[PDB]
Amino acid sequence: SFNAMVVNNLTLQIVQGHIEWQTADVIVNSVNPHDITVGPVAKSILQQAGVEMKSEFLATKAKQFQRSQLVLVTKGFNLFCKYIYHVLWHSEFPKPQILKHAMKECLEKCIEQNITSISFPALGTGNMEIKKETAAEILFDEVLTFAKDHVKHQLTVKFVIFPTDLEIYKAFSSEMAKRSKMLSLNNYSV
Ligand SMILES: Nc1ncnc2c1ncn2[C@@H]1O[C@H](COP(=O)(O)OP(=O)(O)OC[C@H]2O[C@@H](O)[C@H](O)[C@@H]2O)[C@@H](O)[C@H]1O
Repeated sequence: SFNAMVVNNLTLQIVQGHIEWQTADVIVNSVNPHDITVGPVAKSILQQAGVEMKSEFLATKAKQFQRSQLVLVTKGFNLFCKYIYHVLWHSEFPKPQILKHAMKECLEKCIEQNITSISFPALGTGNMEIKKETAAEILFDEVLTFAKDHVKHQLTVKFVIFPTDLEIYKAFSSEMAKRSKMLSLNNYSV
């Protein structure tokens, strides 16, 4: 069994744990921009970051928010991270399409803000009801695009699967196995 792969300058690991207890430069949240207190990832991150993060979210939303915005950045506050990238769900468009755009944008922001590590939950797989295999294929696709198109930018990416979401874990681990075999990647068990 394995839970990590290395491709070019990118390390990808699947972790069973809590997104809000990660240590990384960036931790990714998943919210309704009109109420960041709804949803288990959202509540998890908010309670751990603290109420000051919500204040900053709201103030940044007032300055920046528009229909085109898919990712809003705040500081990490009491989280063990520099920034939180809040993925914003606020349209009627197909959720896998939104996911793909939001994933690419989070990774592109890693260049802009010179980020060395980023930890994602299984975005879209809860309230947004994206099929586990679809979510896995999109997340892997965008990470591998990054690894090829931004080859000089070292990055450690973690996909953090809630401990009891075993079916999601298995879908992500199956995807890792498929990509690793095809690309002859070296795998690790941590
Ligand atoms: N603390 C946690 N750490 C890691 N993963 C978690 C945690 N809590 C929940 N998860 C998992 O994260 C995934 C995403 O679930 P949601 O939090 O429901 O988020 P998502 O499916 O992306 O939908 C976001 C939507 O829900 C609310 O934020 C709001 O309505 C927003 O638009 C699911 O697999 C869920 O079980």
